[PDB]
Amino acid sequence: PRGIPYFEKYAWLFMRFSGIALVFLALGHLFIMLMWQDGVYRIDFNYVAERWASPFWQIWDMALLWLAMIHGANGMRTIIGDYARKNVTKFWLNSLLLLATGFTLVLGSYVLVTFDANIS
Amino acid sequence: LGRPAPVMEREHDRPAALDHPRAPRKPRGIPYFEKYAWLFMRFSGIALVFLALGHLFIMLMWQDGVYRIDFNYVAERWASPFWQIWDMALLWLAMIHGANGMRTIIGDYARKNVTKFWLNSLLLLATGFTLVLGSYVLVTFDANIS
Amino acid sequence: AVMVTLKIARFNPENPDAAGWQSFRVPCLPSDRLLNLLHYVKWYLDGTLTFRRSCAHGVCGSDAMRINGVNRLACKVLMRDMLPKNPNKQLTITIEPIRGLPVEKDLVVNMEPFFDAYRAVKPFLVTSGNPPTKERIQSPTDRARYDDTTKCILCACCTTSCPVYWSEGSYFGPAAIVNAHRFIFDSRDEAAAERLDILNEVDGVWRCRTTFNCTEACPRGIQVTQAIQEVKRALMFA
Amino acid sequence: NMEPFFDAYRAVKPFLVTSGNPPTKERIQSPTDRARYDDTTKCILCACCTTSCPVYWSEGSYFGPAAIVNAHRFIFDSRDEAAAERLDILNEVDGVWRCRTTFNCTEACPRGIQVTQAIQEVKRALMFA
Amino acid sequence: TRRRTLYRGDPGMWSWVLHRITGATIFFFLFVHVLDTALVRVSPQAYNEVIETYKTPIVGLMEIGLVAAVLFHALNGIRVILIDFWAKGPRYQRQMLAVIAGLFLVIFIAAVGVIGMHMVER
Amino acid sequence: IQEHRYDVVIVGAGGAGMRAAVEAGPRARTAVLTKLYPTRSHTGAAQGGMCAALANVEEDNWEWHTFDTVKGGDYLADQDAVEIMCKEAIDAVLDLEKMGMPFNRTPEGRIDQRRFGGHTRDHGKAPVRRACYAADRTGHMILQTLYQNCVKHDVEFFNEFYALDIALTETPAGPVATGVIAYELATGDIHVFHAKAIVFATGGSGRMYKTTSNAHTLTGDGLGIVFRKGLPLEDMEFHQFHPTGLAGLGILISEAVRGEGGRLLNGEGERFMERYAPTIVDLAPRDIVARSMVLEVLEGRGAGVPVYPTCHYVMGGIPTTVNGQVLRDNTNVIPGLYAAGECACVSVHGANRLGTNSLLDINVFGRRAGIAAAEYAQNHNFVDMPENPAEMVVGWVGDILSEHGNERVADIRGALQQSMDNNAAVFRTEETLKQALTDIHALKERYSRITVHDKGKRYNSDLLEAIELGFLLELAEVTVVGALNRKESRGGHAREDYPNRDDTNYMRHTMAYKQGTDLLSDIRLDYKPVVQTRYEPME
Ligand SMILES: Cc1cc2nc3c(=O)[nH]c(=O)nc-3n(C[C@H](O)[C@H](O)[C@H](O)COP(=O)(O)OP(=O)(O)OC[C@H]3O[C@@H](n4cnc5c(N)ncnc54)[C@H](O)[C@@H]3O)c2cc1C
Ligand SMILES: CCCCCCCCCCCCCCCC(=O)OC[C@H](COP(=O)(O)O)OC(=O)CCCCCCCCCCCCCCC
Ligand code: HEM
Ligand code: HEM
Ligand code: HEM
Ligand code: HEM
Ligand code: SF4
Ligand code: SF4
Ligand code: F3S
Ligand code: F3S
Ligand code: FES
Repeated sequence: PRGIPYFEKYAWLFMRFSGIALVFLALGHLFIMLMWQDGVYRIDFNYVAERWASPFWQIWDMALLWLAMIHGANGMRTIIGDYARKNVTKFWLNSLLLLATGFTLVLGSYVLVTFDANIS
Repeated sequence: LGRPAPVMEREHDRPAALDHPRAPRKPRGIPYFEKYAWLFMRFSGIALVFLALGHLFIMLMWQDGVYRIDFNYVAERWASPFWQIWDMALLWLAMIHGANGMRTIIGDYARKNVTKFWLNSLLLLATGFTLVLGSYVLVTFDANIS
Repeated sequence: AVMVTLKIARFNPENPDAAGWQSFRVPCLPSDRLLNLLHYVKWYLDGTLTFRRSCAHGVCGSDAMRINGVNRLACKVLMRDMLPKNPNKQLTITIEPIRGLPVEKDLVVNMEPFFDAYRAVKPFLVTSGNPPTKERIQSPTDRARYDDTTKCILCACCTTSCPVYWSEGSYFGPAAIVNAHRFIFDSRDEAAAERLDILNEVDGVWRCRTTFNCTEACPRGIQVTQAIQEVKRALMFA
Repeated sequence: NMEPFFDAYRAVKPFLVTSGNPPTKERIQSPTDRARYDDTTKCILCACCTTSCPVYWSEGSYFGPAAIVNAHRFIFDSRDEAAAERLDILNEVDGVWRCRTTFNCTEACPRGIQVTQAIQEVKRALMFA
Repeated sequence: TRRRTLYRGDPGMWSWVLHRITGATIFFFLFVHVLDTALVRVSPQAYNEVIETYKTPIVGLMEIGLVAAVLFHALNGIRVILIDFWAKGPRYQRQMLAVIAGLFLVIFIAAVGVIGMHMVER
Repeated sequence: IQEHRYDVVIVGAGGAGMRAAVEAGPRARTAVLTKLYPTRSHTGAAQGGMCAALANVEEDNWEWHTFDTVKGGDYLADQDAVEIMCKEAIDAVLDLEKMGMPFNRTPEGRIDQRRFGGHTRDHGKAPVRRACYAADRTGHMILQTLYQNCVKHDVEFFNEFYALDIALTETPAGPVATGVIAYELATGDIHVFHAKAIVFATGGSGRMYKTTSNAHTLTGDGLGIVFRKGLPLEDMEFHQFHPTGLAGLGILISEAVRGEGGRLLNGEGERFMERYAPTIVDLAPRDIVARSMVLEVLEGRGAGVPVYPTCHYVMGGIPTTVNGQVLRDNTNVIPGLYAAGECACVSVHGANRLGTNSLLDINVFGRRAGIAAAEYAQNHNFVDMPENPAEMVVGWVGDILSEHGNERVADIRGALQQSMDNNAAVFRTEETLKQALTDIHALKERYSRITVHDKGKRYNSDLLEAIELGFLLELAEVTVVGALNRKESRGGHAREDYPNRDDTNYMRHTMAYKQGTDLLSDIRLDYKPVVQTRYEPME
């Protein structure tokens, strides 16, 4: 009874299920980005704007962002719990992790939701 | 000769000592989750009376029922904050209500704990898919799609 | 004497495990109950027929069985105002054991699941530790609070009619919650918190789908689902 | 100093908890329920497994492969009345969810016990129950 | 072994069976409604196509059945909520059930009359 | 054949049995055997209150209670036992209330009491309002409370175990009780419980009468066991016949006429109890009311809601001491054998039972027998065991199962009950008692060839019905020979041949010993003196 009951079981299950989903999400992202037509050498604002004019790719990128960030944040929670010796260090490192994860999710969600092709 | 002993093992993943006759029955989940799922079904039902029946009335009975419905009708209705918020609340309340109800249904029709686990996972997957798809369509809709 | 037909669901646990209904013809005076006809069957015609019964008419709850569909507690089936007394014609009464508890022989079930669920809600008085030697005081209006659940004879006519009890999982049942209400709503008790914490799980009181089969089956008239409601309200207003 | 090891051992309650009036004649158990908690009754408590667990070298207080083996033995025993309480002991932050599915324990056991499959069975008993 | 037994209990039991069945019906329909409405983010013509195929007489009868499902679920759910909250609920169960039978009758025949007029005028 | 080893073994889980178990549970390693489930017991059929001199709504001391008990018993009770019962009755009721029992409360809120039957103010002055109660259901609450306490203290229950015999190993200093041979209904197995002490709380035996109020399971088996082992039975001709008895069948109406002005009218719209007993119209003793009803329905002034007397209670049973030890003489005691409840005859009730004293009896003396047996078991050690003690029981079951006679158990039992309720009922005569003796001997030779049609082993109720008919026949003959011996009219035993109490020749308990081993045997009758302290006979 050190924390919230049944939180570790569900964090464990979430890592498994988000892994199953992230296989497709992350590897399809990497494929389509790096080895489809010219890889990075085709990427620019116009490429992003014509990709994000599609419900498919919009939902793909939002699911990728949220699943990847919660997955990584839980994994780093585990890493901190295994490497931090002092309880004050563990507290402040978990707080820094929570802050950075929240900031990245907020920024990525803002950009996706608010993106408009015609900006200038 | 005697009577062979009864096997207590339900399935491989189930400790028989969990259904021991003299074993203490103690809660097997998150505390106070059932109380709040129960209360949610009650309150979301109270809200869904208005939301769902007003939706059905306005769709089927108002002017020409389904025989007036098309893209331009949808685009005129969703140009109003009233109907946008109405449909978002309807989607979220209805999906969480139905998903919790089917949680109950699975829980009392599934015989094995593995079946229960995988049916609850399929249910959570389908509910999440419908919620994100409906939310996407509502949030990012533009009448000038073509 | 009317010569009723009884259709009993037979089951021999050892010699054959292949048996279904059997029909017996038994005379029926109007001042009869169903236990009298079951006795006629067991004494004269059959004698492999095994049921439970103790009392004359001081209710103990022994002979709950499923008669014509409903849980009826045989000794009280009253066998008097036969509607086919209007059109003279063949009658039939269908008898079978109660449902949800394992059958041990025809009309005898295994009540140990029922009693193990009963004595899991701590059905006894728990107090502080300084007995007053002088009859713990309690108001005549604190008395009438837990009343009406002190009439449970533990017959399982309620528990074995709950669809949620027929279903999967492990529901406590209406009778365990009646006998827990009896103590939760007792003034001179010091464990209402732990009993309400026992009844606050997934397999506790939130599995009642508000069917009133229990209220309709109880032979004492206990309002079993009103008791279940009062437990739910004591749990949510806390 | 084996006392940390044995303290983690005698913290999963590694004894049979039962009713309070024994049956005078050896309470019954099937040859099918008996062959279930087999293969974890072979533990000689040498700590060759717990002291090869990187999760045990790490911080916090992981129970360890050996405590989880000797708790599997009692959780999957029919004639026990504290399976749920043991599973609730192993369901904490430093219980069975800290296994990173390294098979160092299985590779190190001198009796050949399949320590990590015992850990997996406890995990699945917590998932599906 | 398995035996087939009709228990023949309270009318609250059949109310609960119908509640469960109609609720699951609405759940599955809602899965489908949300997909075919998501079709509104691809084009006007695709949406117009699929809903023009949702304006047939078979699907009209199905929409009447769905009105019946939603109506009974809503009314019996009001009854269930009252039983759980109102402290005199369990007494007046089985009078709430007659009330909602009557309400279902009137609202349903009115709605089916309006919908049948719409389906005739076409 | 299975073997168990327990310190204390209680046979019966009714009021007295579960009270003794509550007491002797913490002390020793106790087991309880029941042919029913604990809460299915006759005690739960009790509706009247439980009387004690608490003086919450009025004033009374236990001395008026003691006098009323002694005078109700028609001067055959033992004054030492009556004294003990009352002055422990106060604390018996208080401890029931402190165990959880829901009594009805008084405007203050301590315990409400009400008036009942033949309870007097002081030596026959006015009602006194003694009887505590819980509802229209007092015995049910007492039984539930005792069972909930046995669940709290985790008592071991062996449900549906028909205890069929006991094993008396003969030490050089007399016999000693070592084990109980029981029959598990569910499996057909014989079990032997070897114990240090044995408590018998098996309730009464009223099912040898056609019209009776007792359960279908009150055949009388502790009495039959103790009587077959060679031990005596005391005062068995004293059966109480409740007056109000559903003239058709036999159910009890103890509630209405006692509570309110229910007048007993005979045929014509005429009351009779005002002429058969003045100074109280119809709240007279039950034996007097029943004699009056039977007399008038016999003299031709009855009808033909109706009522008729029903056998209700047996005032005899296993003769014990105030601590529960079973006697084997007028003085000696079987070591390690106790008895409590309605099977035991401490002779508190004597020749007529005063209402609401039975629940009192079972509480007080079940607690006493429990602590006594616990002390004995913790003091002494296991004694011995005879050669395979279950030999007789297994041979008995086997040979009653294994052949096909030509008689019907239901027919034999119906004939017995009809004959008893015809002859050995409210009014007895020498010719009727001799007729009943010949009838019972004929049925005892017919019982020699019966058919158990089941032959199975799992749940064999037909076998046990035959076995219980055996006990019914033994107890019927005991009752008839006792009632034919006692040539007087005291309490429940009335005789038209000698209709006046003989205080000089028959103020003693009758004790009966069985001679042979088979059913047809001889009954030798000895006498036991009645103890007296202060109260002396008077009409
Ligand atoms: C209808 C009725 C109403 C009554 N009302 C009142 C009243 O209002 N007030 C009052 O004071 N008295 C009343 N009495 C009488 C009073 O209840 C009895 O004196 C008392 O209940 C006797 O109970 P007991 O504990 O001796 O055993 P019982 O409660 O009679 O039961 C005996 C128990 O022993 C066990 N047992 C019996 N035989 C065997 C066997 N062969 N093997 C194994 N186990 C066995 C059974 O499991 C059973 O539970 C009433 C009696 C009846 C029949
Ligand atoms: C918790 C679970 C959360 C799930 C989130 C995972 C999402 C990962 C990516 C999925 C994106 C789905 C959005 C669909 C948008 C789209 O394809 O539509 C966008 C497409 C453009 O796709 P492309 O540019 O990639 O070719 O527009 C079209 O022209 C499509 C023609 C017809 C397609 C009909 C699809 C409408 C709805 C049907 C959905 C099918 C699902 C069936 C389930 C039974
Ligand atoms: C060389 C490798 C990669 C390149 C060149 C690349 C490039 C891009 C591009 C071009 C976009 C936005 C345009 C669009 O989505 O169509 C993007 C967004 C995104 N990428 Fe990558 N990517 C790479 C690897 C990854 C990896 C490994 C991940 C996660 C594991 C990832 C996750 C994301 C996410 C979540 C977004 C959404 C950004 C937002 O919502 O603001 N990418 N990346
Ligand atoms: C954005 C992409 C990803 C990020 C940021 C990420 C990050 C992490 C981190 C930091 C961990 C912790 C490792 C540890 O605790 O030892 C982890 C664990 C894990 N990852 Fe990912 N990962 C990603 C993609 C994936 C993918 C594509 C899969 C495919 C299956 C996957 C499966 C897993 C699993 C199962 C774990 C749990 C490991 C364990 O518990 O031992 N991950 N992830
Ligand atoms: C024949 C019956 C029905 C018809 C013809 C119908 C038609 C529609 C229409 C026209 C829309 C979207 C256009 C707008 O919102 O103005 C819609 C969307 C929606 N409907 Fe229905 N509807 C029916 C029944 C239902 C029912 C019974 C429910 C819920 C139980 C429901 C819930 C919803 C929701 C939540 C949305 C939002 C879709 C989204 O957010 O993507 N509808 N349906
Ligand atoms: C329209 C107004 C609605 C009301 C008043 C309402 C009310 C209720 C209530 C009170 C329950 C709990 C029943 C119980 O626990 O016994 C329930 C269950 C349920 N609801 Fe609703 N609901 C409504 C709409 C919906 C909708 C729109 C859906 C699905 C999209 C739905 C699906 C379900 C399901 C599947 C159950 C489970 C049935 C059961 O477990 O017996 N309901 N409803
Ligand atoms: S509640 Fe009514 S029905 Fe359920 S057990 Fe007690 S008495 Fe029998
Ligand atoms: S290694 Fe094998 S034996 Fe040694 S402790 Fe770990 S498990 Fe027990
Ligand atoms: S029978 Fe069953 S579900 Fe509810 S009200 Fe009665 S309990
Ligand atoms: S060594 Fe360690 S982390 Fe897991 S599988 Fe074996 S325990
Ligand atoms: S026999 Fe006791 S209740 Fe029917």
